[PDB]
Amino acid sequence: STPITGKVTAVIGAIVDVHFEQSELPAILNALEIKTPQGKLVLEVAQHLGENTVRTIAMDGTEGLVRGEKVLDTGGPISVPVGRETLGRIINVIGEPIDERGPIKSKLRKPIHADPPSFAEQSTSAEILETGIKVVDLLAPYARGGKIGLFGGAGVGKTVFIQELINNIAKAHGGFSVFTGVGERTREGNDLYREMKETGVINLEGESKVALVFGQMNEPPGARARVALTGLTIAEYFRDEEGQDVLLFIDNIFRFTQAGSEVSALLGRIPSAVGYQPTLATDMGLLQERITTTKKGSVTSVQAVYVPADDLTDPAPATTFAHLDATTVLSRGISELGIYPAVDPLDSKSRLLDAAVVGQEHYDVASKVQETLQTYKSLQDIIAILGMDELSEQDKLTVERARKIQRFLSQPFAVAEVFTGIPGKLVRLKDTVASFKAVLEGKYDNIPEHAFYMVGGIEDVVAKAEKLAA
Amino acid sequence: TPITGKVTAVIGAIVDVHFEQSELPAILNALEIKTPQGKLVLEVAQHLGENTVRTIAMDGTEGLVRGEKVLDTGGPISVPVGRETLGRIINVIGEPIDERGPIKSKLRKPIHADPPSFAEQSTSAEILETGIKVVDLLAPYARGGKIGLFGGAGVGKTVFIQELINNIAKAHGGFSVFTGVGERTREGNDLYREMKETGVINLEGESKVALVFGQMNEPPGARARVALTGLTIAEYFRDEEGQDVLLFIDNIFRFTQAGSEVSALLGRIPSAVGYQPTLATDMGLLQERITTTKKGSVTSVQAVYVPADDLTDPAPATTFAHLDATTVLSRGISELGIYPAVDPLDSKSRLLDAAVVGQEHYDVASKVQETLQTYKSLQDIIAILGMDELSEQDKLTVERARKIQRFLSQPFAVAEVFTGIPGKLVRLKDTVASFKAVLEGKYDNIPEHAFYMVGGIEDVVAKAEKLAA
Amino acid sequence: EVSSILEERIKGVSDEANLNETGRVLAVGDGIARVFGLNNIQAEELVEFSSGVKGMALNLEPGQVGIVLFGSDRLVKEGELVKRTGNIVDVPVGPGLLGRVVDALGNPIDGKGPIDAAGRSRAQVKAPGILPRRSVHEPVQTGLKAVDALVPIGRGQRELIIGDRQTGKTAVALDTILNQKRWNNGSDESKKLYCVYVAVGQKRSTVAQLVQTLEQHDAMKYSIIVAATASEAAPLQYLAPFTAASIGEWFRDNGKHALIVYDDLSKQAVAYRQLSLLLRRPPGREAYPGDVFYLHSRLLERAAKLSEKEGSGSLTALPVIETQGGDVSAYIPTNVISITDGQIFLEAELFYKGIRPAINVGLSVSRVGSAAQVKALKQVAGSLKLFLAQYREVAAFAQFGSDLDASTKQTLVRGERLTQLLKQNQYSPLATEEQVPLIYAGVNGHLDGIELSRIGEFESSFLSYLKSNHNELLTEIREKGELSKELLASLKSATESFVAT
Amino acid sequence: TKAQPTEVSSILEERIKGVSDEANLNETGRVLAVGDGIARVFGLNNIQAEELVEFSSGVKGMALNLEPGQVGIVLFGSDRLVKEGELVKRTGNIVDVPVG
Amino acid sequence: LLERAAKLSEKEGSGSLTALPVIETQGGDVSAYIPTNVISITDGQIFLEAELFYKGIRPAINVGLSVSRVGSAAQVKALKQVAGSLKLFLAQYREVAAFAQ
Amino acid sequence: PPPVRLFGVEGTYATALYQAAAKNSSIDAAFQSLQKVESTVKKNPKLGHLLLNPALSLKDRNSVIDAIVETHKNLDGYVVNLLKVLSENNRLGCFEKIASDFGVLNDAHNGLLKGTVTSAEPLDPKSFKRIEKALSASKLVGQGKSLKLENVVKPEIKGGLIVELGDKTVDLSISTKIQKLNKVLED
Amino acid sequence: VRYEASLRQLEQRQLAKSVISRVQSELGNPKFQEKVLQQSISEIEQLLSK
Repeated sequence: STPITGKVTAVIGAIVDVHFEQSELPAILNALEIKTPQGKLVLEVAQHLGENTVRTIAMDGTEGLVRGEKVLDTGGPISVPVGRETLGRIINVIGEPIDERGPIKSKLRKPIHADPPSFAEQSTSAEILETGIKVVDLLAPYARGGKIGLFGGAGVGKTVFIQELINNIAKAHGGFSVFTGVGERTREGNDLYREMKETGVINLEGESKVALVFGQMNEPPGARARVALTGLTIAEYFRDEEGQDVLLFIDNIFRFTQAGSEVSALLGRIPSAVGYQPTLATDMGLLQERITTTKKGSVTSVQAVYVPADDLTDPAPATTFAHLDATTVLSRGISELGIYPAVDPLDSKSRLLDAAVVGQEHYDVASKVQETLQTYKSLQDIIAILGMDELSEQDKLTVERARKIQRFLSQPFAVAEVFTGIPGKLVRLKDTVASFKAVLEGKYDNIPEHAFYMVGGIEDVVAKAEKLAA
Repeated sequence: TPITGKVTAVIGAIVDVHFEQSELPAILNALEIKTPQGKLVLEVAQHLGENTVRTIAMDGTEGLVRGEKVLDTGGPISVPVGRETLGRIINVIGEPIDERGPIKSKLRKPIHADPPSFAEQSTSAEILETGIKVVDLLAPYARGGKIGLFGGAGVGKTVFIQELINNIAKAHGGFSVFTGVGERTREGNDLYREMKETGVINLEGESKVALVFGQMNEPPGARARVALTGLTIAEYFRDEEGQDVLLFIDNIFRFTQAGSEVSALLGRIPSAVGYQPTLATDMGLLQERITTTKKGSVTSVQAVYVPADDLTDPAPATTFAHLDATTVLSRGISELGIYPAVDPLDSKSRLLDAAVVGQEHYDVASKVQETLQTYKSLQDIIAILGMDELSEQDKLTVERARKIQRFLSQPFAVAEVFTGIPGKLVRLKDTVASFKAVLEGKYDNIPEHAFYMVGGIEDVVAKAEKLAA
Repeated sequence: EVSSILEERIKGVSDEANLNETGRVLAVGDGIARVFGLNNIQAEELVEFSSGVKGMALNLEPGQVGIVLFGSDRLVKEGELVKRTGNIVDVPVGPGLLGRVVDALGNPIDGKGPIDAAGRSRAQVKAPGILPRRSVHEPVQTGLKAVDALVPIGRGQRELIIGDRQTGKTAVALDTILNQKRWNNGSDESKKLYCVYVAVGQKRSTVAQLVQTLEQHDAMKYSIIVAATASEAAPLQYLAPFTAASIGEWFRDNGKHALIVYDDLSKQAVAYRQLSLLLRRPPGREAYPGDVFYLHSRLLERAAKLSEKEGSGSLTALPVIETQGGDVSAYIPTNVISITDGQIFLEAELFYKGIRPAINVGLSVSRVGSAAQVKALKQVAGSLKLFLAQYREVAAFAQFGSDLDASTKQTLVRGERLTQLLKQNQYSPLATEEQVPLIYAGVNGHLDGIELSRIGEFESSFLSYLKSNHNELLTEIREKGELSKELLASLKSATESFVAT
Repeated sequence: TKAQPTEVSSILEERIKGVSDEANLNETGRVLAVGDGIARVFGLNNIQAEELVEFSSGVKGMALNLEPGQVGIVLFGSDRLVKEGELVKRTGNIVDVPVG
Repeated sequence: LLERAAKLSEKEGSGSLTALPVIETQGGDVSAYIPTNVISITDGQIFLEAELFYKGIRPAINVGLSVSRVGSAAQVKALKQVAGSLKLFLAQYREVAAFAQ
Repeated sequence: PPPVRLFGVEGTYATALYQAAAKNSSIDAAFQSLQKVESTVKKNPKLGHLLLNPALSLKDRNSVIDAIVETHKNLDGYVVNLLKVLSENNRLGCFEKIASDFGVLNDAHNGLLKGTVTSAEPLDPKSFKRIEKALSASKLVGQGKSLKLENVVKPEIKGGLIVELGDKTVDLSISTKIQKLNKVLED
Repeated sequence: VRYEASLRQLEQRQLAKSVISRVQSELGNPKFQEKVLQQSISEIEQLLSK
């Protein structure tokens, strides 16, 4: 209903309580505005405390707030703007441009809260998406209508991996995208914004094919949580009202988990296991189900995930591991060994791997590859203790193919012309299947291990062999 | 009227008063209930409002009638200090428990002091000799230094401090301090007697040692302000006089322990493990009231009691930052039979560098640290495989490390009884040599068992002849 | 006169006008209070105690407003009035804090010359946007060969130095400030560094040697030290990073460049623990309150690189975490790690192995990439990383008297010689022109002929020989920071010439 | 002295006005305060433990805690549309599912 | 409790109260909180091994963890003279029987 | 409705009491009567100092309540029912409390702005009239609100005086200045 | 030398107590009554100025 005036009673930090007029209250999830020195503070009603006093979360700083300061009721939820003018704007939690290219101008706006789509709509993935990187393609493909999850450790080149995807998958596959950054850092904001300017995907002459929602970790915990909602709501607008296909991207979604744990304690919620939120289960489930393919568009999320202190059975990574269709793990070790992709080729499971969906050849090759690496790792104890020359002829051949597969999993990346300097080359899904098969068969065990390093398909590997020879 | 009150509560040994007028009390003041059992001393530490203080109790609260009268002294707890204050034992309530009669009062000063300034600093830059080999080589003392001691107080940690008292205090410090929080009362009588025997305390007149012990009989709050009392005696020597100071402490972990005990009652919410939520600030105040000034340098030797031998707990841990040097003592080296029980890979000093103790001292010490650590890595392989199933270079290192390790034991004058081997001290200057020689293979001919319980470098050689015959 | 100065004090007490609020003190102790009254208060504001204590106010409640005392509680007493300044907490920033030690309020505590102020600044200053941000620019070196090659830092970037207490933690940081000498002296004010060092929970004797050491090397003509010792009040210890940040921001704002060292954030959390538990905020894991992350996260992002319309300004930050117990799976380490670009893990064992100050090269990463270092120095260290990884794997095989082969023992020897070369020295940083030769030498296998003991003997002599003849090569590496075809051939011939001894 | 969660200012002025209770608390309930999906009702005096309740919002609950000053309903659904001062009918049927 | 037990002087009549505080260990325990609290108060330990007692050696004392630091006269002279430096000797013996194989 | 929310716990009652009594326009009556029935509990020196704090059941206390309203019939119907509410929850120690708050609420309605003008020593009566005049003239009391001056003697105020009312204060004491000075002495 | 510099500080504390002393004197006399009157009339003057 119509505006109300409440006067603040306690500022403790992010939680700020208001004491509205009797017999007349704003509802749960409404938006209250308090005019503040630096923007307009929007308060999300998240509890009622009884006696006509609410308890709300700030989304802008809690510096210099008077307790007794008039609080207008807009009369509703937090509503950001959605549209085709969302493309190229840099949007933030309270829903306004911070790049000053003008507000998103549309007849339609939407609330940040929404209910996950109904069962009748739901659609499953069955097509196999092509990434254009050899490790991803053979041993863990993507599924278009996927909720891929980029779990990874420290020093893996997190930004690097995801930046490669945008170079390849994004231009090739139609539809718009929304790139949403949850608790990002100012190094990463500039580097991501710069990389998409190079590729002509951000047009400051045109409209962009991507939209951005950059909320940084220098904003209150409250805000960091609900930035995620703003970016998802735009993807919903693309999928439904325009009908568009979305290759959604979120970064880093451990940051959502961490943020959520913070406002939990403050709101009165008692601490649960390993210092994370109790309401873990339910916030993630609501977030994830919204991300799906319907009877309109098709949304394929690729979500960065950070595995604290390289343990992924810790309650934030491990819960998320289930909710994400197509997991990968990037690991400290493989980066150091000199191989970029940093992705572990062994721990990386998709929701579709079967032979009557990926294809019969694709399945039989990848069934071999997994076995070859798993043998070498098993053999490591024998090699380590007793000696390496006391292993059998079959074991040495398996070890030699395994080293070759490990260094024929090196692909260069265009966004690693910094990190490395060797420029990225795209290779097809089909081509990868074929290229990998030749190696197992033993027809290319004449090629040096290093003549498999950062090249394309088979053609480049044979040529590169000749090159080291010279 | 005088600020009188009534006893609203007696929750633990943390008594609560309620003043019957609205006249202003103040914090770090003292209040006295005249009880039929001696006197009772209380100290205001919080004001909770509605004319109700909450008080630390320095004396036993047993047998306490509630609604029984209090009076406000009007000011802080005041010790008596002096220069002839020496040769008596002082408790937190001012009195003697050694019964040598009234102390010389000249200046009586608050046990609560405002920490001196950063503009007055006379940092340690002159070395001191301890006369232990392990100590001199790896982590030598300094004058103004703050040394720490880790371990139990029954496994040889206490025996360690006795040696230190025997060497450092009979030939340095003109007026010297011993302060003991939760100090074992009969053992306290032993320290007093040994001090008398070596003629350091002569009656209750001029003496170059004073002592403060607050027994572990006393309830946790009383123990907490022992520490403070002792430091006030240390500061008079620091300020007025220019004469040499010392401090010996057994244990300031017991100050920390006492804080955890009081914490619940006062009105604080305990942080994890059990240690106070006010640990950094409370720790901070005593250790900035042990600090070098241009009014005099203050060499300190401190002891920390380690509960369950976990050093990873915040009370032992937060000390190191406030330290210059350590010589950590542990149960493991105690089992191995190495007395002193000091870890040789767990010692550190701020006097360790290649121009403070000079290049040669350093070079020797570095090599010793590499050798023992190499041996420590190879514990698995040696026991599970062998030493001939290990490379010839690492075997040399390993063979060397058993000799250097064994040599580190120094039978003491206060463990001479137990061992049956008369007490030893190995010089700083000798030490550099002793260890340097073994490193060059100049003494890797003679038994590991000859390196067990010897004094200097010549004795290692000489016992080799004793055991062989 | 003593009398003349007394006369002034007396004339400077008396008189004052209306008070926005009043309230009478009730609960108070530990240097934390709550007063009853006080209804024109807003967050972060300062209220003047009539004790003569100043305390800002951090918990607002419609009962008793919770004001954090900067003083003692022995002068606060139950019944007194407190009067609101009407002005939020601020620190003098100017050209006059440099060459001085200052406490967290920003006075000298060493009684050096006057604080010249050009302005006042605020504790919370919202961290830059992405529009005025710019790409990484200007290599910052510490003068430690492993740090520079492998985990190279840039100015406007964060990499976290983590590891167990007093394993050389202080020497790491002191080496960094010392290498900024080459630049401080050399022209261009946006190449000069004015470093701001922050000390939380540290004892005075340590700070007082430390400053002495900087004066000896003539680095205390730009060093500013912000201090809040362990004894001094818990709100000043929490407040200490955020006002140090502002002494840095002035440098970033003017276009000038600077480096801010935050040692340690971990004791800062304990001062804040005390504060938070007595204003009744409920804690999460290990009694650290859930808004701890929020503290470090806002802070570190105020050092970040700016654009050319703002003068190419960068404040750079180097946070320091001393782990109180060891383990980096602890709460405080997970929270700083997420915010920062790097780890520069230091190790206890490696201290004893003879690397002092000791750095582990494998639990340290830089996601900042290789172009935050000298261009010349990237090229030479190009396979330095790769060689080291290869060593680590082969060494693991080597244990247990395992049968070795000729292929592997090339690697193992190769790796052994490099580590001995690398080993740091206490309190001595080095200049990049003379780091570029040694790494080259190691990489092209001219150091893989030379015996382990004589790694050092070669290192000293090789550098020495170059000063006499090849002073042209050093000059070019300094001047162009990139390496020419012609310049490499000569450098390569120079190495081939000296190999024995 | 002690603080009840039934010390609510609308509720108190009604008792002061010489109005008695137990006419709008029979089965009949009114939400006092709703937070975290945990509406707390004053009323429900004929309710069965574990019995199903329907709010005015369109939301369903069950009543795990019956405490004298308030009833801690656990909401099955939305928190968004539920607010203070809404009627909560008593189904008169304990939590049940079709079987067949 | 413990400081109520202790030898006294002539004044109080020379009387003593001998106290052996007896701790219930789960196969030896002295690296946990409860034992360590008793150790810092006591003058020493009488550590006796589980394995040895059980395999019918009584007494069965490990003297790497058995110390007392006031015990310099607290034995009849007869049992000190004959038992001359045997306490050093069996603290060489464990070390000898480790590497004698 | 309440006009403003004042007081913490046991003010929820006082709030509620004013808003019930507000609908008739007789709070002044209610409150006066409450002073007179509260005082006759006090002039019950046994069981009216010895039954403020819980000591007997809800029911005996309730019957103590019934007996208090049968002996004093003027109390107003809001305050005869408020007592019932307090007795059933079984409290009487924070009985003076609701009473005190209810007075502040009432005197905001009367438009009195109660004030203490503490001094070091009792001032003259002329000094009083002049403070009342001046304080009206000063913009701290805009007018519309009728100031009262209450003299207090506090020898803890060492010299000077403090004028206090509402949220507006002028501290023109000597005592504070001495405290500030004593700290400042360095030379 | 130490003591000599200590004596410079000491004279300042000797005069510091004259200030404390002088307060007891001010408040011992009915200058305590007369200046309290002065404080009431300053407040009046101040009250016209706000």
